[PDB]
Amino acid sequence: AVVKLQLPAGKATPAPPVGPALGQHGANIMEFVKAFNAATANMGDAIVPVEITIYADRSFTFVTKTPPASYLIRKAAGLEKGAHKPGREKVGRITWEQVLEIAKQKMPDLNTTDLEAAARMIAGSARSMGVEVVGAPEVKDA
Amino acid sequence: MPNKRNVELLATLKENLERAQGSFFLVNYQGLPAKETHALRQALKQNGARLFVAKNTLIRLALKELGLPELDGLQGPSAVYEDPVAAAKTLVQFAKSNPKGIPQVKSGLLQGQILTAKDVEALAELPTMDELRAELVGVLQAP
Amino acid sequence: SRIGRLPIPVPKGVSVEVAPGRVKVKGPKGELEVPVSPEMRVVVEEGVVRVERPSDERRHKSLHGLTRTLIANAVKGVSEGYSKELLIKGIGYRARLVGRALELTVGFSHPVVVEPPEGITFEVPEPTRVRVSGIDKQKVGQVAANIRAIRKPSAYHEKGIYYAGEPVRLK
RNA sequence: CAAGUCUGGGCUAAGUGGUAAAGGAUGUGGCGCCGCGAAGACAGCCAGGAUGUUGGCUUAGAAGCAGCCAUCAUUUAAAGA
Ligand SMILES: [Mg+2]
Ligand SMILES: [Mg+2]
Ligand SMILES: [Mg+2]
Ligand SMILES: [Mg+2]
Ligand SMILES: [Mg+2]
Ligand SMILES: [Mg+2]
Repeated sequence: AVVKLQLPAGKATPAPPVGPALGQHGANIMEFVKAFNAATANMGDAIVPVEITIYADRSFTFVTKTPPASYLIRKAAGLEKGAHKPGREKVGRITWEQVLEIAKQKMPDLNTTDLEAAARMIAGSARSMGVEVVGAPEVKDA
Repeated sequence: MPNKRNVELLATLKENLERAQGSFFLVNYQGLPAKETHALRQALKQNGARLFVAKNTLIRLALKELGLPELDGLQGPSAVYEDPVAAAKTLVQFAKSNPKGIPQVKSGLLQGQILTAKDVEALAELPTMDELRAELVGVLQAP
Repeated sequence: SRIGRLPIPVPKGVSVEVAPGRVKVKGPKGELEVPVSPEMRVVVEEGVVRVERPSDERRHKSLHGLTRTLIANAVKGVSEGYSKELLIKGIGYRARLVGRALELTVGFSHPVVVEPPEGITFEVPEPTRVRVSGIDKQKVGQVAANIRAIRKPSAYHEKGIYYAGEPVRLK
């Protein structure tokens, strides 16, 4: 449906693809290049999702519920500036300390909330990137 | 004839027949337009409060198992349910009614021990007979 | 499984005669003879008409489905047997009616004057679209074929005479 | 053109007969096996097939569908970034 973005880290850029293309999209853009600009302000770039909605007429909808899947990754986790040939070298290795509860922010909506869920969800473009990282030394069944 | 493990741990796991006593049990399908109802894929980490599969597998032959008396709501057998939080909170947590949110959810069959019919209208429309039972403390005979 | 040969068709305002090698349908829109095989009893019943076959071997089965679908089709025939869209996409291209006859222009040094054969009737409401009123089925599907064949429908460009779908367009 | 339009059973629709092979083929008839199926198979058709997502790597952008690739991981009737 009605979906696109506005980014990258701070000092929002409505560039030729990122917000001047608001015509037959929502079109009240003088005061709402400013009510999103505190909803992606002072957070830091790694991905920062943008949720945008549909209407009968012209304005006023929600923003986002979580920035996962490469974000709580390349702040300090997994040292994952995960260099080209995406990496069978350990471009950076961790455990589930900067992955599992760095974001219980994940819990708004990925449909599974208890944390072997959206924790290991975001260990998808983090953990299985070549070096499937680790959640433990493999629980020791007994 | 594998009778595939799709039937084996999904043939009830003999659960909800013995789980959240296996009766009061009632109406309403294996699925229609997927937008709305919800706590679909959200009942905290499971779908312990919904179901998964298989009208032909269980309901045709599963058996009589585990009960409470007779019947009859609106109609009879084609697709059914799973929960502990029945008639009162069966409907402050799910499946509002008439038509519904999405486009008008449809049909099923029940059996508890409260003697009678439909299960939609009088029993299942956020009926607060919990907050209208401090109405009975002086009713029907008192001076 | 589930063969097109031996279901049972339909009633209600239509006739049936069974000559030994032809069935005469003759419903409200006109009549249709059906040349039919002289094997295959075609037995008529109450408001239905089944066909059974003398053996169950590969060569008798193919003839069975055919002669069912051949009759059934003549029964929807004598009730709303017409069809066939012909949306005329492309720029200079416009069809129009004159007489009982269709005259369409799809970019030659002349318009092409089709005339309708019997049991066929031309309609061009909204002249980038032209429908074929037909009783038969197969004469209908033919005259629509022929009409379409006059212009392309390329294949590099959305101009020509189109049935339905198909943006094909190679580049 | 002398003597069977002889008698029973089945095959072939090519005028094969009245021919030339590797090789091919839902021609056709017959004998087998094996897979899946009335706790419901194969056709169809009815319904749904995602999110965070843009996967990362490259990048006016590839956001499955320009790609070289880690192609995840939950979830779940069921859905491959
Ligand atoms: Mg002689
Ligand atoms: Mg003879
Ligand atoms: Mg010859
Ligand atoms: Mg020859
Ligand atoms: Mg050979
Ligand atoms: Mg064969």
